[PDB]
Amino acid sequence: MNAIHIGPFSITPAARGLHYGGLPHHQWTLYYGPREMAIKTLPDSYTSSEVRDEFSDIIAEFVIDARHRYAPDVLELVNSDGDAVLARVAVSRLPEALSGCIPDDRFPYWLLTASRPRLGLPVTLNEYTALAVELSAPPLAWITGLLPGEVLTHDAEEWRPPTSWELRHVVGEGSFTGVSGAAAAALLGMSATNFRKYTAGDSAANRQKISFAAWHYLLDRLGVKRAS
Amino acid sequence: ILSTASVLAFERKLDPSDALMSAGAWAQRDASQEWPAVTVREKSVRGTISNRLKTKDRDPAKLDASIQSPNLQTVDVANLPSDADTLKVRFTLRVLGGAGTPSACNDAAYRDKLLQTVATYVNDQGFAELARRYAHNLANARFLWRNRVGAEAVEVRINHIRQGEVARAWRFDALAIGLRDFKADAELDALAELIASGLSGSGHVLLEVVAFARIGDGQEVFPSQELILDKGDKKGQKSKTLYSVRDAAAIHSQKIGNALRTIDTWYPDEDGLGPIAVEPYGSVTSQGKAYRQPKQKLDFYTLLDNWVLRDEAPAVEQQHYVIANLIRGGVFGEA
Amino acid sequence: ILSTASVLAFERKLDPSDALMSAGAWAQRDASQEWPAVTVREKSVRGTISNRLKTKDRDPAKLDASIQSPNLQTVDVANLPSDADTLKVRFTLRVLGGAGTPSACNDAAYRDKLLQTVATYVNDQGFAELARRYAHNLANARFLWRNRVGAEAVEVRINHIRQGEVARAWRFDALAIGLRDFKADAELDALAELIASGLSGSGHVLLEVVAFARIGDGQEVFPSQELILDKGDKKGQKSKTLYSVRDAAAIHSQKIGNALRTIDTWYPDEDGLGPIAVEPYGSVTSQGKAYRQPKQKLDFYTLLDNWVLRDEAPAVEQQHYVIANLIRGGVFGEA
DNA sequence: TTAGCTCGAATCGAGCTAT
DNA sequence: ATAGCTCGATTCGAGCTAA
Repeated sequence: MNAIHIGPFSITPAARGLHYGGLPHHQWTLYYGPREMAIKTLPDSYTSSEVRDEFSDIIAEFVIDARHRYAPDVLELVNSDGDAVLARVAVSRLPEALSGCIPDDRFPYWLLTASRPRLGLPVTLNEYTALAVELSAPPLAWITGLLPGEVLTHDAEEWRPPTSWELRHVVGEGSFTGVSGAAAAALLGMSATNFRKYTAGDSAANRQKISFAAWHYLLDRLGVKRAS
Repeated sequence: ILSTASVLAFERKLDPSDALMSAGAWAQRDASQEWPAVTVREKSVRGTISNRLKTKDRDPAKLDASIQSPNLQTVDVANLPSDADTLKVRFTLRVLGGAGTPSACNDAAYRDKLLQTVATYVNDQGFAELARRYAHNLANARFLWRNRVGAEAVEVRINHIRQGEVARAWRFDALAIGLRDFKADAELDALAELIASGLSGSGHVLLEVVAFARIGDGQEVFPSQELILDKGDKKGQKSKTLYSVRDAAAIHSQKIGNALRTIDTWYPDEDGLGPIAVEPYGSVTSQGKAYRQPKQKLDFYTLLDNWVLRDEAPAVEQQHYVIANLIRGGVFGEA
Repeated sequence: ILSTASVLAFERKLDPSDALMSAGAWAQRDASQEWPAVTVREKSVRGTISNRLKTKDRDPAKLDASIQSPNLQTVDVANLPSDADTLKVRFTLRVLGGAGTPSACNDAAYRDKLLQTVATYVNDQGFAELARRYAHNLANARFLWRNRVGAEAVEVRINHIRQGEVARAWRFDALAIGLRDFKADAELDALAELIASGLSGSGHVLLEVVAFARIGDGQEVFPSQELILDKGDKKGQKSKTLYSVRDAAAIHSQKIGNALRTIDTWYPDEDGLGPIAVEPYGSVTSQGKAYRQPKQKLDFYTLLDNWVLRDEAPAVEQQHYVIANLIRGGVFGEA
């Protein structure tokens, strides 16, 4: 039938068909871009919303694995012993002055990492809050692991605009954020027709590229980056 | 109008076997049938991060934290023993006739044009250049993929088999015959009619291909690698597994066939880089650039349409390439 | 605009073999070809609580209860025989060459410019400073990592094995050529152009390195350690496991090659530590830190793009670091 | 660093569509 | 909400002057 596109995923059918049993059948192939994840032979009587439900569990497992393997580093605020965790914050990057540390009594508050070779830094509550404000991680910061490092960089000379498939990771009905194109356009203060030109694929007539400020502001508003 | 059929499945010719490995010493190559096999064992590796970073920020604590907990892996490794310095690789190549006949098709009119256009090709020029070029890749140890980068001297001995006994024996120095130039030699030429007779269907050809390589004393040999199912913890990941048939390191048969197929030297770009494998869309994944782009009129598919549907014959060096995709097989045709 | 390649996998040069260890007594090292191998045996240990406690186990009742419930584990131990005081480690080292050529590279324009950059380096100066520091690590028993910290007399013998026979022999004193400075020696320089010819690619070269060390009678030898799957009982925990190939303790190939890689003295930090291995981001496993952090712009990746993309070549001592990391090999490029 | 200016090319909004 | 279009107006980059 038709190739079902769910965000960065694309379920394309086989051009030829087969007859498993007596009923008509086709091979549906799940794709994550150029990566093939599954082939499932399905009847032709299924609707698109039912093949979507058939392939939904593999997509859910992929999203769980992506969220787990790209989780931001967690910092821990502890007392002068290191046993009780008073507050924990997930950070996009570690503090600059972290070194290998074991808490002692001369300082009341210590900011240690969650990794077992715990780096640390003696802080007060005011400096801890300054570091937490500066270094905090957005709730959907795990999607940055699925994106290239040259589309997320803040250096304008080394920045490359995201493609349509890399843009489907963060905007779209079946995206990893779950926001529609109209909602993304409303977040950028532009028309939905212009954003559809950003998300347009294979239509070489009137296809546009997103800009540096628009891309980084969209990543700010969706909760993916720059939301410390 | 002679439209193209939906299915164009072709049988693979030049069918190789799995090239299993055994170890030994030089000057004992004659009585090498009792050489011990190369076993694949396990060893633990530890390393730090050596790939590029995300480069968005310059935090030093995170990279130091990656050195705090280095990654631990167990990798399959194959080594020659401490008393052996020669690696033996043996496989059998089966040569089949009937190259132009498809295994499955969907039009009798289409096939009768295919079997006729390959008859007119063979009558004008038979299986001579490809059989000669398939003899080069058997002469040099190209099937010793990474086992040829620093070999002191690698020797290839192939024996033609009849009834279970040798028919005629070839002996080659693989350093003498390079991986770039398709020159002419009497033993190379004498091997060509045997491949030519097998490919034309006039006789049966079975060759036992043996390669002895001076890898070094106790050095590392490189069999084919398998997939990693990633069903273990991050420490016992088993990040590398090697292919073994029966407790003996071996190379995949399709990897051996790829070495034989590396005879394509008429791709549209500059041919001084070296030969590539005959393959639709001229694509090799090492350099990642596919020669014979379908935008240009030089890939296998468009010439197959011109050489058959509208009878536009390309240059004779390209007709060697079009039959080179037919002789290696493949699932062609629009699905 | 000459953007960098996404894949830059590089083959490693200076490939070492596994270092087999056998034992014996001093002054018999001229006929050390039948020395008995250092065997792997098993012994049981118990220990007391010598680790810091998380402010809750420091109670006297809880601490003494842990002593009353001791941790019994078995460990893997390797020792010399009581009549033997000499430890020899034998590995083979082959120098490949063609360090500038990657195994995988996407952009053909980037490959040509990178090969041009490497060729520009070679014409200015060859692999002489590289092989001098490489032979210096071969001169001392740096690859004999923890068996040299208390050696009374450690000696190496390096043999050039061209056609399976000693083409040229070497004999050095490892304690005299310390692991701190890279001085000049006529015999060391004689070894330097042997690797330099291998690194340049003039001809095949293969070495055998045997390092005799005056350890002591029945003293503890330190081979490379293994990973434990942690599945058995806590009493038979097997908290330590050493590496062996055939009932003989040995050292990992990448453990030996890491020590030969220890030529980097050009990192900006103070030289109280000394030379380190040439790997990107300058990672030191023991210190848990990284010299040549990307922040001060002296790591491998920023120097490589400066040398190739925008043509600003680094300092000549930094150009040694880049090529040494290029000789070291790795999976470079945006993975 | 301020303060502009062409010139072709890409983008932007607001109309319509199709599914 | 997806997907894509046209059309005239606005923006955009890389030259340039001008100070």
